Amino acid sequence: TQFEERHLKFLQQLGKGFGSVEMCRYDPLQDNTGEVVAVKKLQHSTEEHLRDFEREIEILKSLQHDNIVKYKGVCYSAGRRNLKLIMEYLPYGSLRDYLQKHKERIDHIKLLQYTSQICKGMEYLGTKRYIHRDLATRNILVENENRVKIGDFGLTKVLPQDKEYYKVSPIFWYAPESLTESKFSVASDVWSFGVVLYELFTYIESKSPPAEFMRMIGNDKQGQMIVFHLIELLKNNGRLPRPDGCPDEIYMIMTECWNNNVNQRPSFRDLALRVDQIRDNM
Ligand SMILES: Cc1ccc(Cl)cc1-c1c(C(N)=O)cc(-c2ccnc(Nc3ccc(N4CCN(C)CC4)cc3)n2)n1C
Repeated sequence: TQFEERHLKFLQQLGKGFGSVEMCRYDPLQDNTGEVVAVKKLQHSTEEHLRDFEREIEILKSLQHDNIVKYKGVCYSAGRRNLKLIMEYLPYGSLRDYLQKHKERIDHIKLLQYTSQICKGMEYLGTKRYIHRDLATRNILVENENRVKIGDFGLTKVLPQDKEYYKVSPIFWYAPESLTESKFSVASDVWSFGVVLYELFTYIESKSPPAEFMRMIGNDKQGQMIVFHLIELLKNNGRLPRPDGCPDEIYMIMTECWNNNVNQRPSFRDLALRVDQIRDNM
């Protein structure tokens, strides 16, 4: 849980954005062995960036579930004047990258297994009153061809005790009330989950949510005019189309997640049971 900087050895850069993640080996016996881990760092520790990184760490440390990336600890580097987060290393990277690269390692059985696993991770988040706010396949990590886990808790908020929403952008995954009122909730996570289910069945092909919504809106639109047209389109029932080859019953689940009426969206528990019944009945 506390990792010494002198024993954390660099293996590979894994991603860069606010921060970056590297693969490292933790080798305290200095003999070229040790566990392989993923290390997240800031790229600026301001009063605010660091408070928020600390909150992200506390959030991840508080979670223990099969479909959530495992917290391992922190490293206080630069002679204890910097902070890095230590997580397990998942070899196949983001689900967005994995689907696009390994397009037939993957069939609909695997897609519905990943869908189930994401729903169960989100059920677990709900028990802690955590709203993820950035559910997308870029933020889901692949352990192996049968197991994915939710990552990136950088945007996650904790519901106040007496409220069912938090008022606070990946606009093409946002629910309409998040666009118009900055309101996030379990129900807006279910809206974003419907977009993740759409991303899975497009296999990450010109079919991405930004590409398809910009085609609907007008490809030439720029700046706030995009947001104005995306809000007006969503409020009057404009939706992403059914992906090629997607079963109607899986499109129905996306459609029900994308309800403008916040209280009529299904829960993650409803979704996991429905998806697993679909899996078990085929
Ligand atoms: C995915 C990602 C993109 C950009 C940035 Cl800044 C960070 C991350 C990220 C996060 C995160 N968002 O907190 C967590 C991780 C993470 C955690 C545990 N394991 C891994 N494994 C992993 C990550 C990426 C890969 N790649 C596989 C394909 N090549 C093209 C790119 C890198 C392979 C393995 N990543 N990553 C890479």
